[PDB]
Amino acid sequence: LCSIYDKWTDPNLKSSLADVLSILAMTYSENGKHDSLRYRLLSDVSDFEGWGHEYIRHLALEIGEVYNDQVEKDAEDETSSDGSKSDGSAATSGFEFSKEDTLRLCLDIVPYFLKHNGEEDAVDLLLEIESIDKLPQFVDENTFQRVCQYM
Amino acid sequence: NDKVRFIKDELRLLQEPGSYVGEVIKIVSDKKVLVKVQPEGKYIVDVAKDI
Amino acid sequence: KQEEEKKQLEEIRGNPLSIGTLEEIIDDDHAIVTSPTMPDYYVSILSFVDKELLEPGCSVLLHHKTMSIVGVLQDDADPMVSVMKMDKSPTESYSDIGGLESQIQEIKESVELPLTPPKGVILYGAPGTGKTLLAKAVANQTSATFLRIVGSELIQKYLGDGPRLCRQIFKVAGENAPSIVFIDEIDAIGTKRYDSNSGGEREIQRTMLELLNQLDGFDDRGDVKVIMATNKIETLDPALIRPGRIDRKILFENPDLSTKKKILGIHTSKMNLSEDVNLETLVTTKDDLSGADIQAMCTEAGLLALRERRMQVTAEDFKQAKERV
Amino acid sequence: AGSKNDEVLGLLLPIAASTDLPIETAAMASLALAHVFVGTCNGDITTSIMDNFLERTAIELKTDWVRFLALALGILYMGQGEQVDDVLETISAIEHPMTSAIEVLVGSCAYTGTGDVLLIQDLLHRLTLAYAVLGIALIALGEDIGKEMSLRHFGHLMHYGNEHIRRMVPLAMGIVSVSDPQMKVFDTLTRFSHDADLEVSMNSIFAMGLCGAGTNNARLAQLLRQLASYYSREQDALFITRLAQGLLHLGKGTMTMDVFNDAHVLNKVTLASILTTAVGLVSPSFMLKHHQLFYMLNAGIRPKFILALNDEGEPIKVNVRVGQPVLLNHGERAELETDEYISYTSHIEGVVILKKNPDYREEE
Repeated sequence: LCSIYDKWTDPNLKSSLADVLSILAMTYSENGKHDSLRYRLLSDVSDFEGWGHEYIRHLALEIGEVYNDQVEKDAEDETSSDGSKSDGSAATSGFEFSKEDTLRLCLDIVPYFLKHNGEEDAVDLLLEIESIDKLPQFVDENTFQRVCQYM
Repeated sequence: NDKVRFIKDELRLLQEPGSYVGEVIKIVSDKKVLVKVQPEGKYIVDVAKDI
Repeated sequence: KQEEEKKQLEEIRGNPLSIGTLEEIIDDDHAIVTSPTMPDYYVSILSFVDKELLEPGCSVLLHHKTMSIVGVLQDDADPMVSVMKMDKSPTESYSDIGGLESQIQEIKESVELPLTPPKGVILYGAPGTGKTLLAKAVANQTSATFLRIVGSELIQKYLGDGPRLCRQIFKVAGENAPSIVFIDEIDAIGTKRYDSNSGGEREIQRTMLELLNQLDGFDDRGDVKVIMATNKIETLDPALIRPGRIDRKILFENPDLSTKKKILGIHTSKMNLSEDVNLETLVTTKDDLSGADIQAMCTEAGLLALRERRMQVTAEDFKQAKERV
Repeated sequence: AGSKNDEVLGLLLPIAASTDLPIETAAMASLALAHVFVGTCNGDITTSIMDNFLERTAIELKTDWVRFLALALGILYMGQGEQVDDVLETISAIEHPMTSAIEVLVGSCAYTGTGDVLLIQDLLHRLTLAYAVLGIALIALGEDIGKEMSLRHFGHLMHYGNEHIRRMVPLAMGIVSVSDPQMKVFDTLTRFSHDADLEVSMNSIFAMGLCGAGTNNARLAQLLRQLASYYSREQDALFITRLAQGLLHLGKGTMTMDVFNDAHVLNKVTLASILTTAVGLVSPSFMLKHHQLFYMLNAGIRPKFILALNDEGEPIKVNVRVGQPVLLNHGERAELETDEYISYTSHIEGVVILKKNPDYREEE
């Protein structure tokens, strides 16, 4: 069941297996960087609808910060105009500036706050996160009008 | 001589006008530090070249 | 370059030279000065800068020679005025203060209303809810230059500053017009005592009286107004009151349950809570608190819910927090 | 401005190649061509004036045809990002107080607000000049750090001995005066009217009407009632007081100049006609040219404006909350209104089409 987990760039699909074997790796007694974290990099949903175990709290925020500056500050410097409308931009666009690991780990965290609906406050955070994983998948759904207006 | 000069040395220093401890009130760009002398009032006054 | 152009102007002076106070500027382009060491000499500027830039009785550029005035010396020791909170269309408006409207109309009708009559008001009652918040309210509602001064700030034991300090205030009041005249906490320059002699401070009255001389020296159609904020009613001249000029004594009292509720509804909601916390829940258990223990109930509630280790405060914490603070 | 066209460019560019201000008029033609393409990168004018300024066409020796072309591109590019770059080539090349500052000022409108604190950083140095004084008026637009202290510094800038700023400020005042005026110097313009200069008076007569144009008393109080006590001490005063008292009552004394409007957006229509009026409107004062430069402000001059509209959405009976003037029917007078009744999206100050709660529903 390790090989179906090999190809890890998915925005969704690889999620739960990286939740399942990881909680299975968490019930395996590994709460730190382990098989569990390798799943957490590759969980783009670990517990989104479900409640996260000690799995999310430790293993996300370990690379959830390793994700942070991975995507964030790539865009302070550039030769072209500011802003992009592409959902396929993880800030791995163009040359790779970002680990999809970090990305999809955050692209769990991106769903993790996709359910949260922290839109208005998270802006400047998500600006100081500057995660172009986040805000596209941070709201893919729910209400676009007022949620994203005070964005 | 260690002493001798050194001993002698102090005599120099043993001759002082004084060194006013003073209360710097502030400076300006003038490089005259604006200073209240402790008993006296303020005097905006140049500094030591090293300070 | 200009360095030396300026520096020569310095090279004039010689140095270090003497910070020293003026006594009397005299048109001879001499003037008599004042030394903390008390040589006091009738002596001349070195003129590029201006006598006008300074006042008789001010610390000025002086040589060590005769203490010849070298030129303009600050004497930055104070601000442009005595001790002031200088505000214009100030932060506090009648909305921000909770319902004070009882005496808001007092400050409204006196100051706000005529601006299209008496020259101002007397604040009394409690600070931090009534007086300070009212102070800026119509000052903001007239949107003029609000000058906040405490009698303790002004509590000048030097003879003539207290007036000059007030004059420095009146200096702003005239030029910075429209200027809201606010006067805080006069227990000291305002107690006329029993006498002009024998240990009673004239600079008390002399501050006030000239402050009053300048107070009684203006009345308006509603443009410039005055405010008197303090707890001592009778230590003050009736001419300081001068019924017909300040007929408004604004004496704050603990905000009544609804006016409380406004300060509550303001300051309850502005400290996080659980909807268990409610206004009439907090209204009722009160003794008629000041607008502060409104806040203070709400403030500590965070800390007591922080003592519960929660940012969303329970209804008990407020009830605790009030019955604490 | 609003009609922008290459033709008068194509008219005035060879005229600009002909480069004569007193004849071809090409100098301020560039300044007009600055008021043409505003806020857009025009590749033609970018090269056109590059084919004027750098080429130093025809008469240019004077700093005149130097600068008339400088700010000519300096208005147009605005907001294009990468495409604004050749505008400095006409501006920041030649050394003036307009020079090292505009190096990043061509970004100011192209940045569409800035992220760097560099604005107050370098500009302060040249400040610590008339249009260096102006440099910060752009800083207040996009950056929060350079918005504030200007208020009581304006007339204090006016208070500086040199007319360079003392002409600058009363001209720089009017736009600010109807936005954030200097209330005391209004009386000090009076005191300094004749003080070291009677042209200060001429301006202290004239520029009081400027600041007093469409705004009257209130924030402007100490300025204008002197124009009532200004009548004639001189026929030129009587002329400029007639300038003033006309400008005092300009727009029946009810108008406002606010480049920004309540929609959370800037306007470079006005901003195009600002610095053109700075090199122009020079009749009472320095940089003098000719009378007719007065009215270039007419691109940006606004009356104080609230258009209340009902579910018709175009002028119809409907009313905001209380005005001065009344409950505002369409095109009745007021400004900056957060009123009771609801708009269609994002209720704000300003022009609002009013919609009403169905229970109490009303045209108002």
